[PDB]
Amino acid sequence: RVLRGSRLGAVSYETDRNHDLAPRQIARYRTDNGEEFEVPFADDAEIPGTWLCRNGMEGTLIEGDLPEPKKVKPPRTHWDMLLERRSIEELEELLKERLELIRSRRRG
Amino acid sequence: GAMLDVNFFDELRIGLATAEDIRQWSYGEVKKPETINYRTLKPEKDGLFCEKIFGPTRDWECYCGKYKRVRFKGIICERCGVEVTRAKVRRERMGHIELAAPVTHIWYFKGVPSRLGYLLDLAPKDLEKIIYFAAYVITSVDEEMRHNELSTLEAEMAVERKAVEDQRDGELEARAQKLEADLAELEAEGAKADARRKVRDGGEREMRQIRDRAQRELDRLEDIWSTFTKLAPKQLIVDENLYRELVDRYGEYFTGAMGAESIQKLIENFDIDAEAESLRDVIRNGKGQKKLRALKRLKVVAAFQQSGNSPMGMVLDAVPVIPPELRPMVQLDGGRFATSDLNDLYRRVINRNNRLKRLIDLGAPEIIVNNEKRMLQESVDALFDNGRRGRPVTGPGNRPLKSLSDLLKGKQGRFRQNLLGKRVDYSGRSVIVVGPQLKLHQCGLPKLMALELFKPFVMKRLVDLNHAQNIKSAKRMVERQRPQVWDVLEEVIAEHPVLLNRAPTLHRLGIQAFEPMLVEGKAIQLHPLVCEAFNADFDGDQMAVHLPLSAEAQAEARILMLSSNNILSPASGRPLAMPRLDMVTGLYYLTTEVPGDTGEYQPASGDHPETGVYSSPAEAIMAADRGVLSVRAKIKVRLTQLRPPVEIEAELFGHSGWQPGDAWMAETTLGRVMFNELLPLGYPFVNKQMHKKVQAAIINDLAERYPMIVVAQTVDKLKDAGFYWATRSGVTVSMADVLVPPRKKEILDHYEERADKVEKQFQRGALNHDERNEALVEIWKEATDEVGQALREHYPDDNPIITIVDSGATGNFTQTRTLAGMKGLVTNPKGEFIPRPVKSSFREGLTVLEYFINTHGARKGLADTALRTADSGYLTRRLVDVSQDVIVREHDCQTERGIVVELAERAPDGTLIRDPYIETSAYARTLGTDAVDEAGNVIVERGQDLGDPEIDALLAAGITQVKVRSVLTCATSTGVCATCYGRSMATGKLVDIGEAVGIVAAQSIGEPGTQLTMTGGLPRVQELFEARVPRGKAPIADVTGRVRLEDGERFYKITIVPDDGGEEVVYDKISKRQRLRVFKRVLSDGDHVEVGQQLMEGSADPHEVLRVQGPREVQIHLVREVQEVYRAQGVSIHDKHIEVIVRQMLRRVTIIDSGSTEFLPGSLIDRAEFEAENRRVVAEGGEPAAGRPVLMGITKASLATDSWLSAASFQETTRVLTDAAINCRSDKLNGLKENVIIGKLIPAGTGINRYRNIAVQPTEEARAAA
Amino acid sequence: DSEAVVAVDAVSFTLLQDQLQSVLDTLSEREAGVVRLRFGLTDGQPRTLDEIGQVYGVTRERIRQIESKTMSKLRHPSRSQVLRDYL
DNA sequence: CGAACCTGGTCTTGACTCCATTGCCGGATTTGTATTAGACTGGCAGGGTTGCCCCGAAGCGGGCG
DNA sequence: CGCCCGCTTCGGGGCAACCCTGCTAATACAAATCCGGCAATGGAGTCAAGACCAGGTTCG
Ligand SMILES: [Mg+2]
Ligand SMILES: [Zn+2]
Ligand SMILES: [Zn+2]
Repeated sequence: RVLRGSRLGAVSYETDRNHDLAPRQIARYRTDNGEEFEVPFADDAEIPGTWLCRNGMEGTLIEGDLPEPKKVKPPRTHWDMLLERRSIEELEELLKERLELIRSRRRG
Repeated sequence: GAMLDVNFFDELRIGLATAEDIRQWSYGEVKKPETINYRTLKPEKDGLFCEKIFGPTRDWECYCGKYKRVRFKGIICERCGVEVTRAKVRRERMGHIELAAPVTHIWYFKGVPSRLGYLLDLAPKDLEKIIYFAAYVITSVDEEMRHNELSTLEAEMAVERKAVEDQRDGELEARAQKLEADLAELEAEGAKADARRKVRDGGEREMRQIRDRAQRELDRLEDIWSTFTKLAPKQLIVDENLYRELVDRYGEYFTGAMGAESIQKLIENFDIDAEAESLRDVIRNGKGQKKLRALKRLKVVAAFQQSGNSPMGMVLDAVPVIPPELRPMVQLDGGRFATSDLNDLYRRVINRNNRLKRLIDLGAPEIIVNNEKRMLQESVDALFDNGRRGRPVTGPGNRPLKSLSDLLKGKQGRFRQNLLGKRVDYSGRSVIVVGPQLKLHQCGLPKLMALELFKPFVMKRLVDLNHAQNIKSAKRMVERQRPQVWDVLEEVIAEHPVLLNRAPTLHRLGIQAFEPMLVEGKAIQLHPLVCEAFNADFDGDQMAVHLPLSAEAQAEARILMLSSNNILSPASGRPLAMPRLDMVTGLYYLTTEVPGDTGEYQPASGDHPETGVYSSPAEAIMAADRGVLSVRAKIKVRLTQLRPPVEIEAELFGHSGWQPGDAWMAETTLGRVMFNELLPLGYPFVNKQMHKKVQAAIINDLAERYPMIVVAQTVDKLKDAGFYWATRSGVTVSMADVLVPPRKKEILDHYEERADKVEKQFQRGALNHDERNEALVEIWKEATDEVGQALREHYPDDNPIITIVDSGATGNFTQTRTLAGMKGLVTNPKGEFIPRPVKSSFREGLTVLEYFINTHGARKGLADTALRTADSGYLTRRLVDVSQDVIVREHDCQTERGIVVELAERAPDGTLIRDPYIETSAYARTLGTDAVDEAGNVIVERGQDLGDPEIDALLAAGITQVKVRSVLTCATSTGVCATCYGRSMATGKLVDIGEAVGIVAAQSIGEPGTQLTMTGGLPRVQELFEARVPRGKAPIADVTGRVRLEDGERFYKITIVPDDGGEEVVYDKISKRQRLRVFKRVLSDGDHVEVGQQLMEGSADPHEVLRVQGPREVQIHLVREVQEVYRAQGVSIHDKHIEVIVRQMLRRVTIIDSGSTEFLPGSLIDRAEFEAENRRVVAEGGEPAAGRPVLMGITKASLATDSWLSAASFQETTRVLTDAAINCRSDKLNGLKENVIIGKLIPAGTGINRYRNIAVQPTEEARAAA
Repeated sequence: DSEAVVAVDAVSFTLLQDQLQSVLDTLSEREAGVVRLRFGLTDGQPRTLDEIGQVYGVTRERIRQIESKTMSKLRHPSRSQVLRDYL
């Protein structure tokens, strides 16, 4: 009849030692729209330049050590869906067709 | 301002939240609709359980597992991105969602009234077309640009309009030419004429089509031009084709949007203060419904104006996220997961947000965009309050999903379920059994139950004794029960009080504190004298045991809730430890006097002496243990240890007949001598036959004269003697002792022939069905009383059945009559009487049909009892809802106003007969005025407790009217003062400065509703407190003069001639169901009536007698009216409880004229606040508002509360909470309701600051001596 | 809640720490410091043989010998009946 | 009282030995994305039920010109 | 003797709450992720002897 469950999280029991801790660093991260966030890192820790801040947008490191900006590609354009299946000469034929069309529409 | 909440609370300010504050609260943006992996069962990044955002689940262990120590704390590992900490910050930390599109909060749109609708002054049924993307709305316009361009613009409008004219000119010309061609092709040939006319008709209908097509185009152009000229903000373009063909022209002159961003823009280009002054001018100059609507708008407009709020926060941009432990996904055994039904709504919101965001980043056509925006809006609406608009979103099998607002509202709402109760540790329950040998301040207790209750205590004590190395082997020994642990359990239970409670808790004595003691068995032994307080018969009713822990808790249990300290009623001062069912019969047998008995005194002396006296009661005991003396025989003892009565005592010894030394004789029985041995030494001899009423008077006398601990011992000794002589009383029931009256049968013959004549006359048809039924009812009631009379005279007094009744232990005479004799009338299931009736007794045995008739009333009574106890619980709820904030805070308000009491009116001869309802009214009161005896001395000075002897002195002095204080005239602002409350009904002394008299009054009124056996009952009481219009609504007078009395066609047409020159007040709608009031004789046409004389019989509304004869008269009326019902059920309630309740009704006043200081007419404000602001405002703004005293109902008084948290749990919790946030009304935490909810030490009893801050030190002399 | 605080285990672990400190203080100062720095019982971090021989200015071997001797000294049922009851 | 001697440990030294700890490559599986060419172009539980309040409209009366 | 609006009342509609009632199928491919097995170790521990005497114990 009795039923139990478990929140999947460890419950450890030590004392809240306020005095003796691992010493730590503080790194200032800045987002795009002039927002400052200071993140407590450890001493023995490399400080990453890029960061997802408390703001939720991307926040960079306040010293300009220049992480790599994009190094990526655009996914696929509608131009790419067109160009992978058509000819540029064909598109030129359609363009000159529509140009002569707006010609015949506009001045006679 | 303290979010870590360290114990110095004073206020609780609710406020509307800005989106800036929302993103200030959050520790990250959730942006993926994920919960947890299916496979590794760890939470996902950017999800609804994201440990980067919400926090770690493992105490001081990060997600990537780089750091796993508590020494690593307050750092964030660069890989996992998690602040390593304790894993209960996931209870506190919130997340947020930055939206792509604005959203309106639903509580400002779909309530009553619409807050957005008043703030914008638009129709809600048109605002819904705005925010749900059904209508565009102009949010701004450049008026001066149109104003200086508009002549040129209407010139090009004429150019536009002239083009359609040229079009129809060309079309009508070409069509006229084509019809001329049709005429030339019809007239050049030979044919039938009608076909040519139809070709003509075709041409004409074509040019008809031309001309009205042109006309319609011109209509469209003039309409769109009229719209452009009359263009203004807050204008709605419904059906959107006008908008779509409109904007392309002149779009540089206006902005018109659709949906929530348009609402945002309208709030942005908005002054509150210009429209504030505009509404002030309108209420300055308006009239009627226009100014009423202006007031209703000015309410919320000045609400936004006065506070530091902003209506910008009414629309929403960032949606917060509740911490995930409040909505957890706990697994069960086997991976069956248990979500919390909010996660589905959050997933809908995240999915629709990301879909909208991808649509915007792609570039999408308009319909899909507005569709996704409306879906997002409805998703946030379902997130906040599912089912508020349209159709509730359901899950599996069409069960609607619990929204976020559903946590607070309804049955399972957070406020009410917190207010309902909490299951507690250190408690237990069992079935109870009688404990008749035990002391009053005790309770027996099952040892295996107390072994579990007191387990940390016994573990500590057998750690102190060297029986275990630690607490762990101590706990194991407690499980293994090594028999020294019972001795240690005795030691720890010694002097440690426990609580006891029978559910339900009807009143204050439902919880009492007893000293436990370890008893064999497994049931809770209850002392028998508290069964009346608990209403606990031993038919299997269980009781719940609690246990105090702190020293303060042990003190409160030991001193307040102890058995010996709570003896009297809190309601009406009479005791509840009083002897009862068995021991009353025991003592009645023990003290009754029986002449014609063995060893009875005779004074007659032949050769013998009188041979009846006995020198000592010890000698009497010896001669009674030998079989000479019966106990109930009359003798003449010589007493040396008992106090003689006042006649004999004053006769012999004058100054003091002091029983420790004196010796005196009396003619009594042995039993009464042994009885007065139980009573204390100072008490005089009684020498009466102990009826229950006599014993009640005795115990009242003891409690009013002697200290309480004496009375507890006396009642215990009475219990022992009552049981010991209930044994020997010989009261048994044999069916040979249920004697029948012998001439019952001829009485049945008599009334049977009478009923036979009546029914035969009905069979003649001379009288109808109703009159013969009523005649049968009256004849059989006469026969019933005849049989009961014959039964009553037939029984001898030693018949045990009549002995129990005449003693007053239990049962009325009617139950004895229905045992032996005749049941009589059994009811209709409707409520009428069955005219048969039952002619037999239970000893005779009924018939099939008679028993079948009896079933109706039996089952109706059971169902009525269930309904009564439920509704009495509800009425007790409402009374606690009203009176929860009335405590004593001062000793004396020192007014001199106060009510008068009738107080033992005289005769027409002048003989002061005692008024029967003095004990409920005049006692336990303090005289605010003096009393003098025909300008003689002051008999009773100002402010005396008004108990029995001084009231007897007032009856001696012959005065009947005293101006006495009341809580109706207490002059304290915050509650009552003590002297106007008088004697506390249970202590017997003056009330303290911390008593919650409101809750005591509420329980004292609400308790006998079960005994209220029934419009003349509990709904009558309820509508009296709800102050509704009565069903027995009968008119009262307005001024003196004789009546214009008349009973016209089929109902009544009664008017009143005024004594002064005035109008006749016309009373039209009086049905013939009402009857003429009998008063002073029966009312007649031309009776000079009073001002408060009731015209008909019945019950007037109290509103009318308030409006005519003010507050004093309606108070005097309501007390008498409710007390009359409690008289009718034979339940004595002291009147000060009803005084407390009615005082809460008459707190607030209405406004009919505003004065000049922020007053709306018809507003209900407190009287004292009103009078104080008037005495401030008479200087510099001296327009006193015209206030009128108003009587508001108990629910209405509850809803007109002080704080939002004080209400919070009654009725439309949402509507309370929304304008609570709008007003930004801060709480001050002055009631006890809120301090209970937040768990603060409440300001009552032990809780106020006078007792909370007591400095404790020893006396310095004893400090030095020790 | 199977992952909730049993609340007798907390005070039992407290008493464990308390009498543990008592039994560790029954011995000499260097030995108790060795055991505390070895098992991290004074800070939470188990400092190894190099750190203990650093803080006492001695070899790893001497720390190993001292720790083995402390294990010999702890292994008395007289010393450890209360400790045996703790598990 | 001085030389002989076993044992308090105390600590060094080398020498060895086991073992995680990256690291690297190679393979396995696992998740995410794109792509399928005959035509095939607008549905549905809600449903009710009570009750109470609120506004709109109707009806009428009453004070005015 | 008519006018005009304001008061009053009925009536319907909307809203809060609550229960009843219902209650097509792959492929191609890349990219990521995992995991499996030697191979750099250097570090962390571990036998074993040996040298430091210092102080009680033995014989003279
Ligand atoms: Mg019972
Ligand atoms: Zn981590
Ligand atoms: Zn007072």
